[PDB]
Amino acid sequence: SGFRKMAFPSGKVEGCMVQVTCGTTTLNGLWLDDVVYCPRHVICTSEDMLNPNYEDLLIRKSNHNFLVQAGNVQLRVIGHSMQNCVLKLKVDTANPKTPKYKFVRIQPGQTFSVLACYNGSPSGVYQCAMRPNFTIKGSFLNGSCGSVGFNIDYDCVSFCYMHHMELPTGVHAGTDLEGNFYGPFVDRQTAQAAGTDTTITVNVLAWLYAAVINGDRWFLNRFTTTLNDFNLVAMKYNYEPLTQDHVDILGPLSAQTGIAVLDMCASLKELLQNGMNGRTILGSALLEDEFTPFDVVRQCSG
Amino acid sequence: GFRKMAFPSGKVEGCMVQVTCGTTTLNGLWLDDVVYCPRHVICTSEDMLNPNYEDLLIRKSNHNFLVQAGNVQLRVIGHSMQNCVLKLKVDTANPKTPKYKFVRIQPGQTFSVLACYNGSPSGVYQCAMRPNFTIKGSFLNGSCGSVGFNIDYDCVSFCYMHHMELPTGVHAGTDLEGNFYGPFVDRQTAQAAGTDTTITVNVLAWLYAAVINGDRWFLNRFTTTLNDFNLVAMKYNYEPLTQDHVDILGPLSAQTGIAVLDMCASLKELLQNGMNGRTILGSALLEDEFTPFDVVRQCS
Ligand SMILES: *[C@@H](O)[C@H](C[C@@H]1CCNC1=O)NC(=O)[C@H](CC(C)C)NC(=O)OCC(C)(C)Sc1cccc(Cl)c1
Ligand SMILES: [Cl-]
Repeated sequence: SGFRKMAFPSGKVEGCMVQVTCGTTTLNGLWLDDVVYCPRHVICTSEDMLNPNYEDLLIRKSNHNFLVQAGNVQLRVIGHSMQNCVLKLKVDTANPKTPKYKFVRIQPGQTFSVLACYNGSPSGVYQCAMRPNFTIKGSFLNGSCGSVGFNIDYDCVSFCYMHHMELPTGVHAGTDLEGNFYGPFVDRQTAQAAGTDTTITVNVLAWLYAAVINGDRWFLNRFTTTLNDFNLVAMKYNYEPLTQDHVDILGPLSAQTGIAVLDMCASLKELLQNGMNGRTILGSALLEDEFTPFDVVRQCSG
Repeated sequence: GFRKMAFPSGKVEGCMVQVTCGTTTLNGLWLDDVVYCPRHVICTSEDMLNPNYEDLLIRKSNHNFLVQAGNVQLRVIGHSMQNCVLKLKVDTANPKTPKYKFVRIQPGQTFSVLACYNGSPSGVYQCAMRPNFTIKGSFLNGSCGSVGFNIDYDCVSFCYMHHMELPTGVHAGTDLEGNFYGPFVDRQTAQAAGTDTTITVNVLAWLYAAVINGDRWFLNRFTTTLNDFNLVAMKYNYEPLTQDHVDILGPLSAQTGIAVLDMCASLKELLQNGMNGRTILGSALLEDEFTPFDVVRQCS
């Protein structure tokens, strides 16, 4: 309670969604300036999906085999190339709705909004976290590939995710906008599985900071720890080790509360070793790990 | 395979503007040549405790209202009040005005909120109208005039405009006719809501969602009558389940092959026993802000 998963407003991304069709296979693409980005498996027949030779499938393709549409309006394709697992289709029209944007590759633990799309039309938007096993717990059906995940910083859309697949456990995997998968997955219809997931320590710490900011601070103790000692203990509880970047992005919440990051780690260490003893934090007996330090700032101070 | 999903907010973002009167700034909704916003923008500090709004509005001029759409000021050429909403007529029509209507939602229904500050969209999330006519939102200073909405076909149904926070941290507001949901009043006083209840038909929709996604540890072989379930529900401050609700659940029942009253039997067992360590769709608590329509749209 107090916090909810808040997505970024989706309008700037909605203005960039199109559909891309090869034969009868339609998925979503992202139209920025005069380039459309989409998953390369749009060019696959199901026979060639068991294990595709993408370079060879693409040699047989011409610009005029790709049907790109913004709604019902066709955008003529004038060039094509493959970059890793994404297709780049040059089109003859620069998207007038192109926002200021960048392509970023996010780290596990970071959150982003997903604009779920089908045949080029948005259905919904929600907030996802990249798990340490490089999956997301999304909500995706057939025809959703090419949907993108993004953050907005002032004027600028940072695109971080394009959707490609669903795994047996029901979680989802995909690439950055340079076509590089997050995690060890491949865009082939061969059996693959997500590694064992772990808890996102940096986000749990952000949540404890958030609890302190709201006056819920019984779990603070008078001790500290080294980063190494904490990481070795955390791993025993299936918690991710902290990086230096994690310590850095906790900086603003550390300053707001006056609680050093390593002192908060010592408090978390005691919670892990001793449990809640029947208590709650921000209403919950469970520790939340899908709010980043930035998400906390957004909702408390923003 | 299940998330709290909001409608895409682009059609509403194209309507948000900033409205300023004196030292007060909040958001307005610009449709055609009219901007809608909470009337308490005209309020001063020395009047917020018992504001005679009709009296305060007659003392204002069109030029006291600064409306800005981005870096562009819109000229106000007229103004009226409809209940707790101020209507500012401006000289230019919003070309981004979508197909739309104003609706009043019922408790238990859900909608998306576009939280805005200074006329700029900041975040989007899904909310439910609580049975006590509050909403559990995330709203800060300056968020007033933010709107809640649903989308059907290409039509945006506006149902909520944000006015206030209660001491318990929940929120209250009006429909776009300016009528509050609940017994709340747009004066600067601490106000409390009636006792809340849990939206039972929605908890059931969410249990069906957890089945669809393979969670079924909570199912059982028992069955219950509708009335006997409702007796237990009311004891735990759950809303009673109507036969219209049973019908509304049919698709989810058919899709899973679990009779509605069988799912009621599972919910009764959870209410009486608890979850006992276990979680459903990741939660330790029963979720009641997904409607049947919500769950279906997302599992279809
Ligand atoms: C978009 O094309 C689509 C999106 C999924 C369809 C249903 N929900 C989705 O998120 N993507 C695909 O269908 C994938 C296309 C391939 C990767 C080129 N196919 C896919 O997701 O298959 C999953 C694997 C890789 C075969 S692992 C697996 C094995 C057995 C059972 C399951 Cl559920 C997954
Ligand atoms: Cl939430």
